[PDB]
Amino acid sequence: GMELQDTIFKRQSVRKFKNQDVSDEDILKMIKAAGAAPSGKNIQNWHFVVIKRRDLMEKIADVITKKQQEILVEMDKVSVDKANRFRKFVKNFTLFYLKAPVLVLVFTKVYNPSGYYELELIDAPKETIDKLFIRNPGMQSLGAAIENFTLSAIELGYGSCWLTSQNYAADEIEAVLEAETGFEKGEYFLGAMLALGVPEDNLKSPSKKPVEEICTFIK
Amino acid sequence: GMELQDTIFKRQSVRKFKNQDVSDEDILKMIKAAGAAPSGKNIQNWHFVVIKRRDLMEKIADVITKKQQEILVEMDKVSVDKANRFRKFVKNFTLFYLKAPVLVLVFTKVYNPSGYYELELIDAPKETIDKLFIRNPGMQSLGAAIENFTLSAIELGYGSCWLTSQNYAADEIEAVLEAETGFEKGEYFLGAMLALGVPEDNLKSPSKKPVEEICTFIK
Ligand SMILES: Cc1cc2nc3c(=O)[nH]c(=O)nc-3n(C[C@H](O)[C@H](O)[C@H](O)COP(=O)(O)O)c2cc1C
Ligand SMILES: Cc1cc2nc3c(=O)[nH]c(=O)nc-3n(C[C@H](O)[C@H](O)[C@H](O)COP(=O)(O)O)c2cc1C
Ligand SMILES: [Cl-]
Ligand SMILES: [Cl-]
Repeated sequence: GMELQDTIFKRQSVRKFKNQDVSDEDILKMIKAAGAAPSGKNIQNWHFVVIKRRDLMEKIADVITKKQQEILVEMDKVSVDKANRFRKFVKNFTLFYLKAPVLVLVFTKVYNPSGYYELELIDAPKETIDKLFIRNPGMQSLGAAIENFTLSAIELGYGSCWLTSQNYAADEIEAVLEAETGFEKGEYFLGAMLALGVPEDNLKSPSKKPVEEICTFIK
Repeated sequence: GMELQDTIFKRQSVRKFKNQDVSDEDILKMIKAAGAAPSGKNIQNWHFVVIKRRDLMEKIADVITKKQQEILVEMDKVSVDKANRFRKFVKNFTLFYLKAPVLVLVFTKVYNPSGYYELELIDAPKETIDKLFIRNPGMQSLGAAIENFTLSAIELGYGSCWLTSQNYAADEIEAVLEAETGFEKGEYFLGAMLALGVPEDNLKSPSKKPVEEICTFIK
């Protein structure tokens, strides 16, 4: 096993991977850890789709690219500068996931949080109800589950990168998954993906805020 | 220290606390761990306000109650039973934090995710851009931080409950904090609270989904 703080401070966004496998049994451990995460009213708004199928990983890449190109055709009319930065960004911060042996699609569902049905019952303005979602407790919950998964990967000798940069193409990703596998998402939609494998060594991360910057102790 | 899985499977929502203090040094270790969480584009959209001052904790409770009562007097006109369910809910799942020695207010700020500025650039429909936020990557990031805090609390001999049920009164909570401490939130807003202490014995958690239900291995 591995001690908690060790895993926490070891954690990086892994974007380069060794040519080694990740066992289904180890992935299942990661998922059990995710499943034990806290969630708003125990909604447990998560479902992990584990993909090792190369052609499916590549088909998902292709749909991201198709959607990205549709956006780029319009961006080029406004600012080739901005369009070109987007071209580089998707390459380096989305499609790098093909470098890993495992792609995990994390599906989720909307959690209507405390206050929502109470305010709806009394015909509160939508503007008031919307304020509950600026701090989206449903996505806090998803993040707790994905962080449990992430730390457990590290304990088991692996590492990962969390991804939401694909989500302008989420509908298209869901569609190809369904065509290729018959997976039925129901009310769920894509929340995040994880690129998962054995990390290369000597990976880099940006500096973080000093702990004293991110807190205030009231005296 | 404590091994990761041991911490993950020890974690419960702690709503009853022993009469014992939490050291500032230990709380700082929790926040340092929180600050190591991944976040979209390294935004680190979190600030932890640590409160031990009893009168401020009570003042926060009173604005939660006052806001609750404004909702209740309208709910009673539609459904007294539903209003009664909300009365019980707020006692059991919100105002119990007063039972702990420490209240942490977790402030956060909006993260405009990938796709946002690109779609804005090309005057994409607001309804399209809104879809990025149904999986709010900023709040996924916040959840990752608060989970790191949560697990660290357990390793150090404490426990906590995560709260978002107060957030129909978030603005009012922020106003009390500001009025009583001088804290300047700037662009940040209340995301969650944590009730933090040495946990009571015999804590109960609800039944969870079986792991087979929360994953799919594509074959
Ligand atoms: C973002 C989020 C918000 C939550 N808000 C509350 C809350 O306001 N009050 C409460 O009593 N529990 C709250 N919880 C705890 C959940 O009720 C709890 O995690 C769930 O019932 C599972 O129970 P367990 O944590 O003991 O395993 C919250 C959890 C999450 C992650
Ligand atoms: C919800 C969220 C979404 C993220 N999306 C992406 C992404 O699409 N592409 C990527 O390369 N990294 C992504 N990341 C990783 C962050 O860029 C990374 O956590 C941050 O830069 C800090 O680097 P570190 O994780 O190595 O410490 C995401 C992280 C979070 C938590
Ligand atoms: Cl993003
Ligand atoms: Cl809530």
